[PDB]
Amino acid sequence: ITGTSTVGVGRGVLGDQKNINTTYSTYYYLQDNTRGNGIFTYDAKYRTTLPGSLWADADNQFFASYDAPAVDAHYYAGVTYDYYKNVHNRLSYDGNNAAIRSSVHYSQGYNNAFWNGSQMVYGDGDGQTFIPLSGGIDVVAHELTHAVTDYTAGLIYQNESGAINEAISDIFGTLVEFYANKNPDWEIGEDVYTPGISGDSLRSMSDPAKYGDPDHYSKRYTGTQDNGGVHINSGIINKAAYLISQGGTHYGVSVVGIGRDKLGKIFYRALTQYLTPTSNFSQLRAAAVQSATDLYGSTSQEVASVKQAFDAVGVK
Ligand SMILES: [Ca+2]
Ligand SMILES: [Ca+2]
Ligand SMILES: [Ca+2]
Ligand SMILES: [Ca+2]
Ligand SMILES: [Zn+2]
Repeated sequence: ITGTSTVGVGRGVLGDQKNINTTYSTYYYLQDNTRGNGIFTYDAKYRTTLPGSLWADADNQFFASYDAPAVDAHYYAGVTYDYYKNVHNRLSYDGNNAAIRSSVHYSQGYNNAFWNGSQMVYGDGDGQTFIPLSGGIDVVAHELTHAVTDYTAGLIYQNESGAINEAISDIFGTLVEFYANKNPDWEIGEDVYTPGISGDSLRSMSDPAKYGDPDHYSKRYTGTQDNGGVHINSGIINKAAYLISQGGTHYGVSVVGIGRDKLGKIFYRALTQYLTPTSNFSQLRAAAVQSATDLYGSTSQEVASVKQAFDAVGVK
């Protein structure tokens, strides 16, 4: 909408106070004019018609319980925007400052969030398995990263290219988490998962096996469920990514960690310059080695660490 940029205040899903960029025109809308061609957040009002209505508030204060998922979807989209712009010089998900649109209050007791080709969509959870999913910055950035992938490599959402697609989202989801520096970890979804149980999550990058996911190629899932295991076999790549960043010894193979920023630069370069819609795991390894070469040189520690990491997860 047309109006004037203002700054509202509210509380997110976890009860934390934050400022948000809004737009005034009779009401105050969740429309952030400070990033690209705008960040826009919508109310799906418990239904599944999208995007729903642009979020409007009478007083620019967003402390109602119903407000909290909107507050975080809006805020964490901006954090994710900032990550990609400041760290990777990428302007929004298409690289040309496309408007980032999100809808919250999607459906009833909906235990999931997703990018639907055009926008972000967040359920409120059923309150047992999940609370509103926009509460999790890694969830927000994971899903926004699918838009980035769709506009770059375009990894098909099935089998190995699909699992790479998933891993890429968990990797940058995690790096955004660290970027914001609020209780960062290498697990996914912990902030909005099972409010009655502490210490768990949907997935773990550092030990995928903690939630039944493979951490080696020889353990990969090869059935037809989950589009050929995209959220399962992602563990193998996530493991490799963890090892490149933090290092360790996995099934006897030692990896010297190079840190998150370099992991981020190598995988960003791989995603945007070498990967393709049908890339398999072995092709990901080569893209990663080639990217670290570009960035650090053939003889760098960095290149060596990348090869060690993929060796460690059985990917040649
Ligand atoms: Ca209000
Ligand atoms: Ca965390
Ligand atoms: Ca996390
Ligand atoms: Ca939990
Ligand atoms: Zn995903």
